[PDB]
Formats: sequence, structure tokens, C-alpha cells
Amino acid sequence: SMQDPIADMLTRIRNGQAANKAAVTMPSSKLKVAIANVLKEEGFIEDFKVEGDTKPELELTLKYFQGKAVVESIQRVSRPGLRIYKRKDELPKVMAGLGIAVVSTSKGVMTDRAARQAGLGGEIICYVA
Amino acid sequence: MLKAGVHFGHQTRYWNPKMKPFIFGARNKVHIINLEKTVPMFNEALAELNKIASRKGKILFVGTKRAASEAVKDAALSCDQFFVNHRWLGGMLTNWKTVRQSIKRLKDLETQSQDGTFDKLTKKEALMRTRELEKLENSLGGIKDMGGLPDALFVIDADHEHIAIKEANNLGIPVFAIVDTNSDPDGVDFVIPGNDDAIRAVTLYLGAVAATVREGRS
Amino acid sequence: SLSTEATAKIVSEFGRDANDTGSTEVQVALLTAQINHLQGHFAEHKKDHHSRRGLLRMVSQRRKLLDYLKRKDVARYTQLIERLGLRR
Amino acid sequence: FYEKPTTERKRAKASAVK
RNA sequence: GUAAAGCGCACGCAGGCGGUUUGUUAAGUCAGAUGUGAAAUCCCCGGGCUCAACCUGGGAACUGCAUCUGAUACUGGCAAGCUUGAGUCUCGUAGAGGGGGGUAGAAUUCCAGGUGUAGCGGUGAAAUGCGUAGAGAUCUGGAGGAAUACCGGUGGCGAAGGCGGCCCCCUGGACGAAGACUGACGCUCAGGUGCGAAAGCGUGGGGAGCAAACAGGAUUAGAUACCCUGGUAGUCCACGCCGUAAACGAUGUCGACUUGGAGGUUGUGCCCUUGAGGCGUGGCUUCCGGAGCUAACGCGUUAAGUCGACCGCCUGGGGAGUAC
Ligand SMILES: [Mg+2]
Ligand SMILES: [Mg+2]
Ligand SMILES: [Mg+2]
Ligand SMILES: [Mg+2]
Ligand SMILES: [Mg+2]
Ligand SMILES: [Mg+2]
Ligand SMILES: [Mg+2]
Ligand SMILES: [Mg+2]
Ligand SMILES: [Mg+2]
Ligand SMILES: [Mg+2]
Ligand SMILES: [Mg+2]
Ligand SMILES: [Mg+2]
Ligand SMILES: [Mg+2]
Ligand SMILES: [Mg+2]
Ligand SMILES: [Mg+2]
Ligand SMILES: [Mg+2]
Ligand SMILES: [Mg+2]
Ligand SMILES: [Mg+2]
Ligand SMILES: [Mg+2]
Ligand SMILES: [Mg+2]
Ligand SMILES: [Mg+2]
Ligand SMILES: [Mg+2]
Ligand SMILES: [Mg+2]
Ligand SMILES: [Mg+2]
Ligand SMILES: [Mg+2]
Ligand SMILES: [Mg+2]
Ligand SMILES: [Mg+2]
Ligand SMILES: [Mg+2]
Ligand SMILES: [Mg+2]
Ligand SMILES: [Mg+2]
Ligand SMILES: [Mg+2]
Ligand SMILES: [Mg+2]
Ligand SMILES: [Mg+2]
Repeated sequence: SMQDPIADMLTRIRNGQAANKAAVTMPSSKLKVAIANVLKEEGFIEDFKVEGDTKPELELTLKYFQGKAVVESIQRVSRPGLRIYKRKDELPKVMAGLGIAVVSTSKGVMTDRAARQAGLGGEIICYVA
Repeated sequence: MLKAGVHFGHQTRYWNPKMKPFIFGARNKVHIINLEKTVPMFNEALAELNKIASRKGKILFVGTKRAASEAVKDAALSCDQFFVNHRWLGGMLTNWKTVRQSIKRLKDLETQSQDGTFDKLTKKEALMRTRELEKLENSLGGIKDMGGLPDALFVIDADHEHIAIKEANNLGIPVFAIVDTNSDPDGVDFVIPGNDDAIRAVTLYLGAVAATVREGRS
Repeated sequence: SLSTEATAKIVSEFGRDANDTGSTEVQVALLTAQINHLQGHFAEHKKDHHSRRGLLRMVSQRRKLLDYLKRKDVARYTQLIERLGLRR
Repeated sequence: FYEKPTTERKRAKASAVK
């Protein structure tokens, strides 16, 4: 949190999912909003909304198809003190393509499939499955 | 004042955190269950029970409570189904082979009593044996009719009779239990936010389910 | 601890306006005044380790504030130090 | 020692009160 | 945490990492192109030795480096910002927090006086010891040193080690209500610096009680060993050194997220505080226990659960935390 907001939001999502919480809230930021949009686009979450202007807050609605959680696992990849960058020809694959790996390329934040299609490398934010 | 609107509730102070949304809040120092949001799920359970009774399923009743023993025995005899008036024997479902052997032994003893036990050999020893076996005959009043293998259960409590719920879950038998406000709702797949006290309320519930199952065969 | 009157005088003399207690210059002035006041007490006693720990804490805080002020504005830092006679 | 008996007595703090 | 492994604790330089908006910088990063990366060898498709080994043609590869052209979401640099992190100001609260100086009561020992007279002390039983030059007992004065019964509590404070009579002077930290202010000023820290139980050492004082060493008694054929009577350092003070503990919660520091109950201890807001009470909201702290974790024990919102930053440490037992 004080040093890794991305890891903090990922941890919040994991804890909320394990605790069977309808939704979670966290401080909002541009990178956090982009990550939330990417997750929603892939169906990992229901919806995200930002409330407030001076101190914006990001609220994410978790999804449960059945009693088990839809987000089986979420793991940070690139963290402060150890940055991970991959070329377009060696992008990581999650669960033999069944998972989603968040990649930040020069065109923004997108799934690994989009980066491979666009042939652009970048920073691996995290693995989601 | 509907059927579920008569009882006041239960779970005075200590509560199970699992069923948080099923409690309206704390009123008059005692928590109140979501009485308004109780009739849909119960109706769904009744519909499921009717579906089960469509095939004439072997749905059982648990009467471990002395106060409710007759309250559930009347419904059991009205529906001519199986019931457990006395303490639920551990392993009745999982160890059903032992129960089958016991009921077979009881049937053999009952059949042979009229011929051999009465006066063929002795009477004093036979009288003592009959007196000893009368309690066994009283036990397993309904479950001894057929081979068992129940397709559902209607236990009146969860925390008190968690053994039955655990056995059903192990055997994958759905349970239409009226979970108490302070019990564990994880075991029961058809949790009903009802009440355990107010003998009149539970009597009305068992009467209603008996009426529904009676006409559930179409 | 520093008296209320002393704190008010320090704020008035260093703060850019009323209720300017949060300015870095005011904080540095209060810390250095407290350090100067406690120097005599420590010399008199010389065995108050717990109070010496508190003195060290305030000295470290003042050094950090001075470094931040120097990084943010050289003119403000160089004027404050000569006014307070610090950084020998 | 004059201190061990005190510690032994204080050990019984958790006997049956808490 | 208990198998090897969290420095005794804290502060802090270098270093590592760092909240949120924009602006452009294109260093890291990414995309393309160019030059180079010897041949042989490895790999793919073929060919020639009757097959194979072996030889051989063309590729691929050589994961690298340098230069140029572009993208800039992310990280970094530069310039402005923002207040949530971190701090300052105002009021009040509890506290064996620390340093210095006073003073009070009980008790032990010693000195002296009165009354009184043969024992007292000790042990499992004794003896050494004290006593007729009068003990012990009791009383009445005085001297001295050390420690603070009751309160006292799984109570409180302190970073740790530790801190208990009462009062005064100096002084540190923490917490709560409501505001105002500064605007990332932050976190962690190898070396470095400081603190650090008891024992011990150097100098000079003090010395009631206790007590290593030592003496004697008893026991034994004789011993040693517990036991008894004494008793020197030590224990206390001022300064300086020592820097070691099962210095333990065998759990490094900081931040975020995650079902619940029963207390204790300090705040504070509201309802008739009528009061003790009810309704809430903070800080610290004790016990049970859910998910989760764990080899199990067990931990469990004060995690040993889910993560992030940094530091320290460990990889068989003995040798050995020993030798140099
Ligand atoms: Mg104070
Ligand atoms: Mg060990
Ligand atoms: Mg430690
Ligand atoms: Mg530190
Ligand atoms: Mg540093
Ligand atoms: Mg930096
Ligand atoms: Mg940043
Ligand atoms: Mg570049
Ligand atoms: Mg390139
Ligand atoms: Mg080559
Ligand atoms: Mg930038
Ligand atoms: Mg004090
Ligand atoms: Mg104080
Ligand atoms: Mg002194
Ligand atoms: Mg005296
Ligand atoms: Mg404390
Ligand atoms: Mg401002
Ligand atoms: Mg060090
Ligand atoms: Mg000492
Ligand atoms: Mg010596
Ligand atoms: Mg000495
Ligand atoms: Mg001496
Ligand atoms: Mg001897
Ligand atoms: Mg002795
Ligand atoms: Mg002695
Ligand atoms: Mg050590
Ligand atoms: Mg200790
Ligand atoms: Mg240790
Ligand atoms: Mg053990
Ligand atoms: Mg526990
Ligand atoms: Mg462990
Ligand atoms: Mg070894
Ligand atoms: Mg050595």
C-alpha cells in the first residue's frame, strides 16, 4: 500500500474474493482504473466505479458464478525493487492461454493476447486466472 | 400476520456470523430474523420437496426434541413416512448396513416370537427376553419398514443435530432443514431462516409441509 | 515542554502569518529552541538517558526538516540557518 | 535466591482463575 | 515460534524502495531498420561413402553489442501542483517513564539504662555459638545502613534492559475531542553511534541484613556431599571500564486487506449521563475460537492468514562459536 498500490489492490481483491464480499473499495488512481477496466473487459469482475474528485475512491464488484470464486488466483509479477519486462516474442502465458496476464505496453494496459496481437512488449503487471 | 409472522424469533445475544443478511437487526435487545424475506425460500423448499415427493421419495424426519417428539410423530404418521423419535444414532446413513442387519434381526425375532418364544421352551426366560426386547421394538418404529436409502431429510435443527447434516453431506443427500438463527448454515443447502422455539410455530411448519407433501403426488 | 507563550512568540517571529505553525521554518525554530533549552538540563544531569533519547529524536527531526527545506528552496534554508545560527 | 519462590507462586496465576 | 537460522534494543549516513494529479524528457522499457556477432561444432531439410560412424550443400541459430528511426502506458530526471502518508499548533487525560534533592512508617543489627534470672539458639536428634562481668524476654532512649508490608491486579509505563512509600524541582514519550497549518518532508537500514539485567574490574567512600570464599560443628573407619553456627569479598553510593544472559513472545521493522465472541485498562460523544445504566466512537492489553496456515503442536485482526519494502540470519551431527 505505502509502497505498492497495485499489489495492495490485488491483495484487496483476493481477500474480498476469499471472504465472499459483494464488493470492495480502495483509493483510486489512473493505473488502478486501467487495471480494473482490463479485468472487467475479460469478465473477471462485474463492474467498477469511481466516486469523488478530491479523494477519488474505486469500487469493484466481485463476481461469483457458483459458490466458488471466479478469480481462482491473482499474483503480482513486476514489483518495486524487481521490475520484469518481456519482449513481444516471449510474453508470459497463464494456464496455457486459459489465464490473463496484464501487460503495460506503449499503447496502454491490455491483456497478453492483445499485446501479442499488436506485437508490442512491455511490463508484466500481474497474472490473473 | 402471516404464517411466519407469529413467532418473535430467537438468538438473543450470540449469533452465527455466516447468516449476517438473514437478520434484520437488533430490536428490543434481541436480534430478529428476516421474517419478511423468509416466505420465498421456504416456498422454494416446499416446491423442491413436492418435486421429491413426485417420485415418492423417502424423506425422513428427526424428532430428537422431547417437546417436539409428538409434534413430529403426528406429521410422520399422517404422511406414513419414516421418522426418528428418539436420539439419532450416529452413522445411521453412512453405516446403514448395520441398521439393515438390526432391522432384519428384529423382523426375524418378531416372526419367531409367536411360535418359539411364547411357550415352546420356557416362559420366565422368554418373558425377560421379551421385556428386554420391547425397547428395541419401540425404537426404529418407521425406519424398519423398507430398506431406507433416504432421498432427503427434514431435521428440525442444525447445531443440535449437525451429525445428520454431516452424514447427508457426505452421502450427498439434500437437507431441507430449518436452520436455527445461531447454527451453521454451511451444511444445509436449503437453509430456512425459521425458529426453533415457539412449539406452535414449528407445529404449524410441520403441518404445512405435511399438507404440501400429501398433495405433492398429483 | 516549551511554554505556550514561547511557542506563540516563535510562531509570530517565524510564521509568515497567523496560524502558520505547520511551516517548516516554524517547526525548525521550535525544535532548535527546545534543544537549546534542554542543553543546560542535560549538562546539569548528564545521566537522563531517556530524556537524551527524546533530545536525539527531536535533533534528528530537525535535521530531516532542514534537509527537506534546503532541497525545496535554497534561499529559505540559507536564510533560516543564519537567522537561527545553525550549521556551523 | 529469595526470588524463585515468588516466580513459582506467580506461575499459579493460570491455575483455575483464567 | 519449538527441527539450523530474527542482531539484546534503539537512532541513523551511504544504499534499496517510495502516495496522488498534470506538463515534456525519452534514461530504463518496447517496436522497426542497419552494421557486426570468423569458420568449424549444436539443430532442420538434403546429398556422398553398399548402411552407420564419418564427410558435405543450403538454411536456421549465435539468446549479444553498437548506431539510427519511432511509441511512450509503466519506472527514472526536470517544473508545477493536491492532501489521504508523515509532521507542527491549541485543549485535556492516565501512567512503579527517567534524573536530582528532601522526608515518613514498620522491621533487622548494634550501643546504653530499668525490671527481672538461668537458660537461650539450633536440629530429624545434636553440637559448635551466646549467658551469672546477668543472656534470652520485656521496657526505654540513641546510632546506622538497606528496602518500601497493605494498596497490588493475565494492572500501568518504557524502544529494550527494566521501573513500586510520600512530597518537591527538572525532563521524555503516548493517547482523545475539535479545528488550523506544511505539502511526500516517507519506510528500511550494511558500516557507524548510543543504550544495555546480574556477576566482574579500577579509584575513593559506605557497610545494617544477606552472602560466594573460608573457619568451626555434626555425620562417617575416613572422606565428599547436603544440614547447623559464624563469616570475607560481593551486594549500596560517586566516577570510569566491562557489553555478556533461556537479554524469550526461542516470533526483525514498517504499511495494507481478512468471520466472531468474553474480559481488563484508559479517553471521548449522545439519551432522563437521573446512576451504577443504555446507545456509539478511539488507544493499549488478556482469553476462547472461524476461514486460512502449519510436520504437528499450535497461530488465528496484537497472525505463525493474504500481500508489499528493506535489513539480519541458516543450510547434517561432533569437532566448535574452538584454533590462528
Ligand atoms: Mg508531559
Ligand atoms: Mg533452534
Ligand atoms: Mg528480539
Ligand atoms: Mg530504525
Ligand atoms: Mg540511509
Ligand atoms: Mg529515489
Ligand atoms: Mg510513483
Ligand atoms: Mg531509450
Ligand atoms: Mg532493440
Ligand atoms: Mg559461426
Ligand atoms: Mg513521470
Ligand atoms: Mg515517575
Ligand atoms: Mg509526565
Ligand atoms: Mg544518584
Ligand atoms: Mg528503629
Ligand atoms: Mg506498554
Ligand atoms: Mg496549501
Ligand atoms: Mg550494525
Ligand atoms: Mg553490579
Ligand atoms: Mg577478583
Ligand atoms: Mg567495586
Ligand atoms: Mg574498596
Ligand atoms: Mg568444613
Ligand atoms: Mg552457610
Ligand atoms: Mg550468618
Ligand atoms: Mg547471544
Ligand atoms: Mg528478561
Ligand atoms: Mg534469540
Ligand atoms: Mg511440546
Ligand atoms: Mg487461539
Ligand atoms: Mg512457521
Ligand atoms: Mg557440519
Ligand atoms: Mg572465542
